[PDB]
Amino acid sequence: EEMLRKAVGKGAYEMAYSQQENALWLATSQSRKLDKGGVVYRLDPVTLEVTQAIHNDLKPFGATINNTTQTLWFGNTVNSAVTAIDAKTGEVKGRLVLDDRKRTEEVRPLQPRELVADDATNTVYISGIGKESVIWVVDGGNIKLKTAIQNTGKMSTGLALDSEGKRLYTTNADGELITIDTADNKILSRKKLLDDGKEHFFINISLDTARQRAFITDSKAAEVLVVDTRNGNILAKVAAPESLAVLFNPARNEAYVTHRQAGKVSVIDAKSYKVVKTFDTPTHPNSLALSADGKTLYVSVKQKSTKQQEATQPDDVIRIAL
Amino acid sequence: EEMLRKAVGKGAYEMAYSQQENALWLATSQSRKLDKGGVVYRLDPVTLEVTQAIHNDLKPFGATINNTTQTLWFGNTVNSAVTAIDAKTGEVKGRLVLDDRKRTEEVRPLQPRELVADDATNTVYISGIGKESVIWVVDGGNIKLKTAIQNTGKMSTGLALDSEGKRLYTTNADGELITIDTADNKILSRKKLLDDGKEHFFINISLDTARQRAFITDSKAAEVLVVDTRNGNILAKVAAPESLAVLFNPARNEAYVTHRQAGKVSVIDAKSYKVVKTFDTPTHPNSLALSADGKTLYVSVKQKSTKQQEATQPDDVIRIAL
DNA sequence: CGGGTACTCAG
DNA sequence: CGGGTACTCAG
Repeated sequence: EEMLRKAVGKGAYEMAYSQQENALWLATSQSRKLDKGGVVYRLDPVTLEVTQAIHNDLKPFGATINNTTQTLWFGNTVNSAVTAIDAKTGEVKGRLVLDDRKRTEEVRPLQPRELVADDATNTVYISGIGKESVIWVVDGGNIKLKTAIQNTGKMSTGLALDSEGKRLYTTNADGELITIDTADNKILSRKKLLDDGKEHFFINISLDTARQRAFITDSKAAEVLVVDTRNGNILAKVAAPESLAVLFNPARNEAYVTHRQAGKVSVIDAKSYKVVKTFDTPTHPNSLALSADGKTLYVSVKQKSTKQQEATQPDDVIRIAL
Repeated sequence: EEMLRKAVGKGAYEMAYSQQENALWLATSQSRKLDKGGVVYRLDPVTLEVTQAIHNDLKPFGATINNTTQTLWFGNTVNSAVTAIDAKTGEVKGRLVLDDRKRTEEVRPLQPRELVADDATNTVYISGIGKESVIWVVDGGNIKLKTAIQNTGKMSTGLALDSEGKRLYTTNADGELITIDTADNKILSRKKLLDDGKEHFFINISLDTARQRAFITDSKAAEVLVVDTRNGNILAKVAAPESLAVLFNPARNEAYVTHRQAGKVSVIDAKSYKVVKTFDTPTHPNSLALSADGKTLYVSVKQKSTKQQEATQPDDVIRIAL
């Protein structure tokens, strides 16, 4: 039983793991006022040492990997764009702006948040957030846009994919869960999960296609929801601090959840729907990543850092031996 | 017709003029994060050149002069204390703490705001502000406290004196005007000047004993009030920006008023009760002072300066040829 | 996207 | 004294 916490860089965010390359990648936006653009770090799965540092014109935040084409996709939040990088060589394949509009007092260009790649059809799904969000469907072949699934709602940040079942889910700040047919990119349905009049922001969603379950986090409630991907019925409400990121682990039938303010990572037993362990990870745990065999959990951890009183220390990645 | 604006120091506040010494004194608290204590500057009445700089252990804010004893009295706001300085030599005679309690989560030691000296009886009246203000009556002879007129109200900042009529007035944040017999230091009455349900903060009050009038400023209304010192009847409501400091000028039967945000100084004609002229004085005019013959007006002017983003420039004193 | 941090001789 | 500034990969 080990826990290795190692420093990597400033502005740590999401990661992506690759069995083929036997590597983990970390997206970092670097220093906010001192750096222009950012860096995607290739880290050793065991020692967490940086084995490669990829410099990017645009700051990378969200990440995902297409295991078939061994291509990493990074969301460039502050530049409303997405980046493609070849995992094998670390070369920037190219970028595609998802919203060129200029920020004014009457316009908020949508910004990418989460990314999911359908290995089977080499498609990249990107959630574009704003007052009225969307879901850009990008072609991983030429890096050009195919279409923009409209009306996903307010701050529709969450995004999960069932490649085989051709179902693409997304959660939002309207307390909705939205199911989408990937075959025609059309919304099949949307249900308001809870109805206790309270405010709910379902930031993220991870799937367990095997049982057609979906683990959804809440940033405004102290409970992670487990939903039936077929009818949106609540299958369980796990008690935990307000959640952020969530990742389901088929190999151990359990889900990990990051609690930003709490500075904790929760281990939910997907059989009993009970928090069986809590990893203490201050200051602000951010994203999660799993080794191909689901034996190792990777957590990115951000330093306390106001955007007026920036952190002088680099963020860390915590490798946990599950 | 001239207007001379000259730099003096950081943290400018109140002034005091002396016919005998033919000088103006400016109280400055100096730099907020860089300086401990402050400086009282002796300035030439014409050129505004600093002819003497008095260093003080405690930062001076409010000021007043006892023309009989040629003694300057300075309120040390942040140290709940008052300072006596000999105008002739510039020597610090001594200090008297007006509230030694220590700042905690349940205690706000009262802080001196305004000061007035009764030349006839060598007494110094000091308004001590807080949730429930008071008025310290200090003995200008030994610098020891005589008593503390209690219950002046919430933020009873204003303070004026009719030495001959043994009447001491004070205004507060409860919209009250309070009359006090200096003979027994007892409150004779208190009236809520306006009754329009609106919030009123009568920050300052200057008197025209000759006609038993009182010019009172309002920091929450765009109108300076003129009151009858005998019955608190509104004698006039002059239209002007929200006011701060106010000074009546017997010699020209007019009153000057400082409008902090407005960056203006208003000249109110005390015969017609009309603003007959407005001196443009940005950024933040603070206090007023008059030459013994009421021919010259002196305004202290503070630079824009947040207490997190301090001003790099020193404040100015504007000498106006009325 | 639309309203809570610390300030204060400010009101 | 007791509630409005600018932040934002935050919720």
